Amino acid sequence: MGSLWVTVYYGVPVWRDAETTLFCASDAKAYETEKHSVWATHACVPTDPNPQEMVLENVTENFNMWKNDMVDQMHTDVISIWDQSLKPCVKLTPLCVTLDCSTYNNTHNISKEMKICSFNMTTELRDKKRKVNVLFYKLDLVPLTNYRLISCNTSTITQACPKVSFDPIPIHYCAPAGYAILKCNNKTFNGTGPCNNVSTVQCTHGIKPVVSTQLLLNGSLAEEEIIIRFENLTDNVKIIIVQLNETINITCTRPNNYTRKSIRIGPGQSFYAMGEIVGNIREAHCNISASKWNKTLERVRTKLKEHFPNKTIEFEPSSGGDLEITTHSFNCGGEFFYCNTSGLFNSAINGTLTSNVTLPCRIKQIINMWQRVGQAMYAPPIAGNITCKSNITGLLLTRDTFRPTGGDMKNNWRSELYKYKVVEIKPLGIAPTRCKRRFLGAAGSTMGAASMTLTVQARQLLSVWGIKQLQARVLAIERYLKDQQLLGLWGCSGKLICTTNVPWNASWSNKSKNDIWDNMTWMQWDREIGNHTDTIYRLLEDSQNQQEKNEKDLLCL
Amino acid sequence: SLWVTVYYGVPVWRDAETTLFCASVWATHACVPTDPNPQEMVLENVTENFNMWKNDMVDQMHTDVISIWDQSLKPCVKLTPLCVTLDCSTYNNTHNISKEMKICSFNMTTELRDKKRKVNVLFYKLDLVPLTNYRLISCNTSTITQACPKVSFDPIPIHYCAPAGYAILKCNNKTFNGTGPCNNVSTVQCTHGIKPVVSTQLLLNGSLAEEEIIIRFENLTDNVKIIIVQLNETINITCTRPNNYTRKSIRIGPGQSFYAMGEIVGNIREAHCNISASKWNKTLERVRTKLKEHFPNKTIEFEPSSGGDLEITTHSFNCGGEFFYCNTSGLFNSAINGTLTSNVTLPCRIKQIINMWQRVGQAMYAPPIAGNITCKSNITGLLLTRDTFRPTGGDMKNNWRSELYKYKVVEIKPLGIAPTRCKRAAGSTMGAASMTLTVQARQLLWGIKQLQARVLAIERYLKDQQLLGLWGCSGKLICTTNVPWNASWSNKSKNDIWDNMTWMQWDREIGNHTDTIYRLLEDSQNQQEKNEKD
Amino acid sequence: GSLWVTVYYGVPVWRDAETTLFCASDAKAYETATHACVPTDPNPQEMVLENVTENFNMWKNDMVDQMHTDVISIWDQSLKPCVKLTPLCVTLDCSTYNNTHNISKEMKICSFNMTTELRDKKRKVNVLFYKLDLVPLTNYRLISCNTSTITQACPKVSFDPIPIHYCAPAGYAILKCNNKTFNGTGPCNNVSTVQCTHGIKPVVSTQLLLNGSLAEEEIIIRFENLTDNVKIIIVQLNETINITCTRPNNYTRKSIRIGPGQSFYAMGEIVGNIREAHCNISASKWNKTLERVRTKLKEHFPNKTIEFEPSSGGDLEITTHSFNCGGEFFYCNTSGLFNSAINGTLTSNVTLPCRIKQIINMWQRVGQAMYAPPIAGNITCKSNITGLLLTRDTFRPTGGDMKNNWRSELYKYKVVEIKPLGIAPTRFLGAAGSTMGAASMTLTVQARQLLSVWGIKQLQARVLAIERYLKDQQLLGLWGCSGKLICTTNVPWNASWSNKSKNDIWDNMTWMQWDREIGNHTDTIYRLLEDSQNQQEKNEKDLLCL
Amino acid sequence: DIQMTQSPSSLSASVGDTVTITCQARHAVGKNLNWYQQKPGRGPQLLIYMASSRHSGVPSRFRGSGSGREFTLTINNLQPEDFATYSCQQGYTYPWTFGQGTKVEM
Amino acid sequence: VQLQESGPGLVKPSETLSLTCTVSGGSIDDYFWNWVRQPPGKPLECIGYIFGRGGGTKYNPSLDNRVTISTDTPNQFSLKLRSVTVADTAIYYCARWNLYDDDFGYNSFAVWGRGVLVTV
Ligand SMILES: *[C@@H]1O[C@H](CO)[C@@H](O[C@@H]2O[C@H](CO)[C@@H](O[C@@H]3O[C@H](CO[C@H]4O[C@H](CO)[C@@H](O)[C@H](O)[C@@H]4O)[C@@H](O)[C@H](O[C@H]4O[C@H](CO)[C@@H](O)[C@H](O)[C@@H]4O)[C@@H]3O)[C@H](O)[C@H]2NC(C)=O)[C@H](O)[C@H]1NC(C)=O
Ligand SMILES: *[C@@H]1O[C@H](CO)[C@@H](O[C@@H]2O[C@H](CO)[C@@H](O[C@@H]3O[C@H](CO)[C@@H](O)[C@H](O)[C@@H]3O)[C@H](O)[C@H]2NC(C)=O)[C@H](O)[C@H]1NC(C)=O
Ligand SMILES: *[C@@H]1O[C@H](CO)[C@@H](O[C@@H]2O[C@H](CO)[C@@H](O)[C@H](O)[C@H]2NC(C)=O)[C@H](O)[C@H]1NC(C)=O
Ligand SMILES: *[C@@H]1O[C@H](CO)[C@@H](O)[C@H](O)[C@H]1NC(C)=O
Ligand SMILES: *[C@@H]1O[C@H](CO)[C@@H](O)[C@H](O)[C@H]1NC(C)=O
Ligand SMILES: *[C@@H]1O[C@H](CO)[C@@H](O)[C@H](O)[C@H]1NC(C)=O
Ligand SMILES: *[C@@H]1O[C@H](CO)[C@@H](O)[C@H](O)[C@H]1NC(C)=O
Repeated sequence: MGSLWVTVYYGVPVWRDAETTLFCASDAKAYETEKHSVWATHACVPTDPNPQEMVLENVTENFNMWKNDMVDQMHTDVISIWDQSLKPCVKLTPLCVTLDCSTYNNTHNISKEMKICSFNMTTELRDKKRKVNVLFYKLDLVPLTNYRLISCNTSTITQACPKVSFDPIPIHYCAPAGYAILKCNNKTFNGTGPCNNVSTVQCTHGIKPVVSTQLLLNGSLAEEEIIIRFENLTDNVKIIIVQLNETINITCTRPNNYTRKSIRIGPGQSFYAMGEIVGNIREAHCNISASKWNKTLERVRTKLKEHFPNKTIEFEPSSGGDLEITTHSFNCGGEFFYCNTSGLFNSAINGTLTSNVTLPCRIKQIINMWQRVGQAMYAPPIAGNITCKSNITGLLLTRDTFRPTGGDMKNNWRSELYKYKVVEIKPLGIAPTRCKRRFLGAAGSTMGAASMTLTVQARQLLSVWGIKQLQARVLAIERYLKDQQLLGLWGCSGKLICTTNVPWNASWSNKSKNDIWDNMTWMQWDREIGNHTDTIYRLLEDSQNQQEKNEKDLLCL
Repeated sequence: SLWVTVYYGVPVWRDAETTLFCASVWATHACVPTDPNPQEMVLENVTENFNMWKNDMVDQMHTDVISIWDQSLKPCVKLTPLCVTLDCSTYNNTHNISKEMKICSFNMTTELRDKKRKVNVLFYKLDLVPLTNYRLISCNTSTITQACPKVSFDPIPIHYCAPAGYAILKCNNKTFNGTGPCNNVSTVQCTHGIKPVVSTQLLLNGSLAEEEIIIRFENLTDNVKIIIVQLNETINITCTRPNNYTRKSIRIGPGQSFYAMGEIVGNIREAHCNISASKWNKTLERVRTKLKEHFPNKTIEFEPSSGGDLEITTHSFNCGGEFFYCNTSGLFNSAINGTLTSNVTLPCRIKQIINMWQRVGQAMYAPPIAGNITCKSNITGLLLTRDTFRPTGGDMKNNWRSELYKYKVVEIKPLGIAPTRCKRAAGSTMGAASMTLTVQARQLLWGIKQLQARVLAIERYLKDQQLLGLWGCSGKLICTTNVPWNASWSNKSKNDIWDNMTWMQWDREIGNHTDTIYRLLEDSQNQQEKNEKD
Repeated sequence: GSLWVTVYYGVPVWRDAETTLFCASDAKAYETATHACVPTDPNPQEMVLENVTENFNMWKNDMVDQMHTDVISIWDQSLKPCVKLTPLCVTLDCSTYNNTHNISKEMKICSFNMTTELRDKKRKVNVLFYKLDLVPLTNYRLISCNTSTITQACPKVSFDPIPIHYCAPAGYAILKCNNKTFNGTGPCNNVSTVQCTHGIKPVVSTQLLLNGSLAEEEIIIRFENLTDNVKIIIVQLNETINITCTRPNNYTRKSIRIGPGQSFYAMGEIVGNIREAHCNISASKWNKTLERVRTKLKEHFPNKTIEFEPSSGGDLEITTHSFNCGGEFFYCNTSGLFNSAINGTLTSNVTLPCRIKQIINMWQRVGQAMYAPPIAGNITCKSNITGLLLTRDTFRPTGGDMKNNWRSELYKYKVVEIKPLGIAPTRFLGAAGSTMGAASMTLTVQARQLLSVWGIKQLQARVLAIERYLKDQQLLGLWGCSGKLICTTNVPWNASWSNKSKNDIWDNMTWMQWDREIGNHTDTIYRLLEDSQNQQEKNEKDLLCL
Repeated sequence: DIQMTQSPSSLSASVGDTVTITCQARHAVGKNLNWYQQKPGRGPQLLIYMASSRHSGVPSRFRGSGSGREFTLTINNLQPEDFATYSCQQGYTYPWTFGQGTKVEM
Repeated sequence: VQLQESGPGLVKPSETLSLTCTVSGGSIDDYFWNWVRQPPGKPLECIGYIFGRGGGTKYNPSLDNRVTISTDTPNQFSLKLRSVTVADTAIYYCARWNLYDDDFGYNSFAVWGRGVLVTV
């Protein structure tokens, strides 16, 4: 009834669309720890016993999955872990030498993808130099009959450690305390713009870091309908992402079996190559169910008519570019496949199909990751036949007729993380209160309801990779003590509802009690009061020291 | 009887030894971007004794700059294979033969290791040390490293930001000894942007005592140390790379490139760095008068360069991506004597290879830029030494000191004991400072330098909270204590202790008793807590 | 009423725990255990506890493992900036060494060719190696170039030990034990909390501990297992014996350049006539000490005739006495000392010949090794024999395990994690054995200690301590007892947890005894207190607005 | 040459065994131990390569651990293929000796 | 890679012995090639080990002055022993020490042959 007097609130659901550091949470079980992985450390903390999710009500937030923070953070972290895993492994320094190559002639027949190359190379004994003969792919070998390695222009080659594996391990990207990841329950949401009901998670489902071009593999499945994601309908340069309604089983193989030959370069260092191939040479086939593929592609066509109307649409093979862009490039079973995806999107097919669509593929030892210069890996030849069954669960297209597009490893991380957003809980709020001195459950709910449910938010707020985890920890400590000592300078440290001895001001706002505590939300409230937070803080701590010194003087007789 | 009270958030400060986090080649992006506008408050009735020649910040800045230099040079190309025998002959441009550089043919590996080919490069004769066979100077002791092109040699303003619980005090006063008490001192959380510039004998873009020439003296009894002269008014020094070079890129090895200096274009002269003659005349009159006043009945007269190693005898500086060394003998020569009507120039020479911080081996190979570059700057200082005054340089710590003398660190012990009869603002009084405690306390509240600052402030805050809760005062800014005050510690008056006494001297008086009173406070609340339990 | 729940923050309680540990070198700059180690505090504080008994296992100590890892870290950080002599691996023609004054059996000059700092031509390099390092192929090669590579020591840095004072991070304490007669294993009768251990020299020795710690009263022997021959036996001698070793000749030093910026140090020709390198001990002192040792072995290991025999055999680092004298490693054949019935005249010193080795493959690791630089001129060493290492077979000397070297000095200390959170019923570490009613006086003193790449390691330990303090504060806030030692009333104590009577709890037992009595159930009461604070908080919320 | 021992010499149980081993000679060889499994009348194959972690193909049931003389191998949740011999091995010197052969049955 | 032994079913005492091991899967690598004899109910014992194709060889002084390792063809590597004794009767095997760090299995007999029993 009297004049409005201030009250501070610790733990009200509030956020700002912010940026922060996120720390990995690798899968808990031990066999994957044994199966050493480039993508996932063992130092990465185990996943939670219960991956937890809670759903909000009456809240709508804007998501921009094109400009979201998971994508940058995952790209940087995955490059860092790549470099870390490659660092101990040998640098194949004496590889970049002239080579005498001729096409490989197996005892059965000739191979199109291979040439036997003899060259001279200096070993751990510098005096000894002798001829060394090893196989090499045609794609990786650049001509000058004398060939050299393609990436001798870019960098000295680094061998992948056969100990470590390229297999995608689910990474639970998890945020420090004081930050909460916001998911969108709307299955049909295009990923851009508002989402009508959202969910708060302490951390995300396990995301597989999977390199793929022109298609998405082992990705998430749209539960209701096939979905299109578009940065800009008008602009052609932007990228179109198809999230597929249902999986399209892709079966890939290298039919032959490969023999690993080791050559010593250093003490405890060798270069691994493929020897002679056993068995009759046969091409690498990545075949897909044809009726399924046709029905799906046509469902893409039907769904896509709405977002670009009254125009004939034809999927066309990509015109040209580097092999990572034009051809579907991905790794399964520890080897790199590059598959001509022309036949899948070829307009030659007139809708008639009865048996598996076949795609020839080629395999490359030397790969430049993330399109960077300065780095180049040597894939050791996996021994035996590999046969990997994967799910086609998404496509990458671009308008000039829509063609497949590839090479943007950032977009693979975009396609999985379309729904998650970092938000920084700024737990401090200011408002008048009835009782006047002399996780995120109640976001959209009424203000008094949040005043009751403040305890849950407080409880959750209470509680370079090693350096990254340490950074997350100390950020939690610094934020916690920042808030606690600000409360101490406000007079109610350890109390969530800090009734204050300070009057409110008409200048800050003239809103009535019913308006703020019935209709306005904490985000709307922060919008109203966000311009005057500093001044209220300073004059509140002034009021505290004034009151305390007055009480000390009155205490003194 | 007087009883014990503790006030939290009091201003007190010993000459602390902390670490200050960098802020943003010299301004790495890993170093935190500086807040654009440092703030500054003012104090009353404060004087602080600053020893300019033992301050920790000179060594901290030196370490920071060397670390940043090595950080910048490490990812860039290591010029290990460059140290080879080079056959050489003089360089004959279409214009004239130049003594500064010469052509050198040498074999070098192609990016493929099997084959080698001949390559011709122009090297400065100063960097080319004889063995027609010669070699590189700094290939002798360890490996040289080439700097990157994208990184900028320009001095980006570095602001020394202090950690929480620590504040920087700047002696704003115009005139000063360079040492000792200072009249009125500003308080900054972060300093003004100190451009880190490689300086010898003179300064570039330095701070200016606009009101009067000033003298700083490491020793006023010993000659061997160095004397700084802070100049008055800005003396414009303007320089141009005389001619236009060409950049020849040679692929030494796989994935590593080598930017070399090709041929020269344009009029071949020496770099001519001259100044306003009238400014030099007036400034020299003023410094001679000032150092005559400082040295009564003893005459002053300057001398040309003493001679020795090329780093110390000459003015040295980076500008336009090139490092210059200029013989300052003729400028300080008394024999010239001729005229002071037009701008007179001292010639400068460029070295591609730099043994910086006077370390043997750890050296940088200059990116040879192709084309002339102008570089204009102000001079506001001078390096001399007592001994016919021969200048001296090479002490980059002293170059840091010249800009770094103004500032000092101070910590805050927030808790402070002062007895008080009642039972259970630096110039102002203790009773007056009770209101100003909160603003103190809130301020109490390379990447690993930021981490160190964060954790040290965190530890200090939790020690304050710890000891307060061991005295029954956790989270409270003013605390009365039931324990009485042992009268043997101090013998000050009741009215003088919250009205008269300056806080620094009071801390000095009670420092010997602080530990004992703290240890006797903790048992006081321990006994009181068990008493309450029963 | 009956005794009901009460928290006690900072009371003396320890569990036998493992935590991280950091070095602290000597404060003086004369030695300036590299320099990055923090300087030690002026006063290593030690406080003896009354009525406290702790079971020290000399062989299941965590700090010996942490010591091994940390000193490996020191050594690898030292070696990493230094040169790697990979190009040294060449075929090596060799020939015996004939000085102008006499001939040497131990040596050989070998001639080999490399590349200059100029990348095309070099010249013949004739440098001198021992017979122990080189391996024939009459062409020879270094000992381990195929399986491993050799990392030259930095010529500036020396391998002599500096005393390291390991200190417990905040919230953790080191517990020395002050019983003088003690065999490492089992209880020790009275103990002392120490902020940091005594400065341990990282000394490398085999069969004869050097520059170590002395037995204060009598020669004391420790056992890892009486009944089994594998487990090792420690001997820690009272008084001492001077071991005096020399390098008789003068070896030149020749710096040969490998490439631009890399140089390694060989010997070149010797000056003076070659004399066998050797080390001697006083005969009478050795006989007295060894007779005492045999008598002690008879005393503890009963009824058996005990005899000392030389080491059986193996690589020269196994059978002999390895040690770093004057920055150079030798290996002294101990056929003289431990062999009985040689019938020494006892007037002359007992003399052991020694072989100096260039390539040191220590730390029980393959793939990494050192080329120790040849120090110039003579070297003299005069050190103690403060302990011996033997095994049951007869009793025979052994070596090669540096973990045992680190075991010997750290036999006194054990780490303990102070958990301040003491939960009891209710109506620095000196008071641990005292009563709880008396020990609650001094809980503040233990509370004080909770606050007070190796930079990153000690930062991680400090952050561990910080989040430990904040875990304590977090738990007390979840219980509502935060910021205070003793709380209010009205939370009952379930009888099933413990059965002692009201009066005898305080006086009779120690805090550790109560911890053992109450150890299992702690999680249950942490839940019941948690939910109690929640429901009381709900009631207090009903009180907050009236 | 190094002498070698194992304990128990021949165990007999199904699930949860633990093969401790004392290999004597110069103790604390490092992490330079290799376990093996030899099926009856068959070639042996690797189990643990540094007493550290499992080899490729052998499951997580088989593990090796320990530094010092007290190297150890633990097999958990044994299946019928698990029952076979296991021996100590060194890595320092050229003659790498083996343990007597610890046998597990039933 | 698959490894297999080859030799005589029976030897007589005081007669020379020979054995040949075949790496079927691929050519003879640079890895360490080993013979690991299993005596009847006694610890296994090394004989002669060769670092690849025509590399240096380390033999055992325990079996002194009898062992020899030599290679003939890129898929065969053989052991030869002279002056055999009755105590030598055992099951021989061939195996491979992984000299290099990053390969799965390091300094370890990774792939062994099945083995052959010799009576002597
Ligand atoms: C999308 O998701 C699919 C489905 O997961 C992936 O396809 C699966 O890929 C994984 C990983 O390759 C397969 O799992 C394992 O592969 C091992 C391959 O053998 C070894 O290969 C080399 C040989 O030297 C080794 O270096 C390397 O360490 C591998 O271990 C198998 O050995 C595994 O099974 C064996 O071990 C386990 C251990 O308990 C036994 O239980 C098994 O019976 C067997 O002995 C294992 O199979 C997996 O099988 C693939 N298919 C399926 C249906 O799961 C795609 O690659 C993935 N990503 C993409 C981009 O498509
Ligand atoms: C370390 O590896 C080197 C090679 O990298 C080994 O040297 C090689 O030793 C073998 C011995 O089996 C030599 O083969 C044969 O020996 C002699 C001398 O050449 C001759 O009769 C034959 O023609 C045949 O070559 C081999 O040539 C030799 N290689 C070189 C380059 O010298 C060395 O033995 C290994 N070190 C060890 C095991 O300690
Ligand atoms: C010193 O101040 C100058 C003022 O111009 C700064 O920038 C110079 O600007 C010119 C262009 O006019 C550049 O090309 C020069 O390289 C700059 N240097 C100099 C000395 O003039 C400059 O940032 C400051 N300091 C230095 C050392 O360059
Ligand atoms: C889940 O998302 C769907 C999208 O259709 C929506 O209907 C629903 O309300 C969301 N929330 C819950 C709790 O299911
Ligand atoms: C081909 O290699 C695979 C890999 O295990 C194997 O199944 C097959 O036996 C190999 N060769 C032949 C000829 O069967
Ligand atoms: C500044 O301080 C100096 C001494 O440090 C004093 O001599 C001088 O008068 C002061 N100048 C001004 C302008 O206050
Ligand atoms: C030695 O250990 C064994 C078990 O390995 C045990 O039975 C014996 O009692 C121990 N003896 C000692 C410590 O003396």
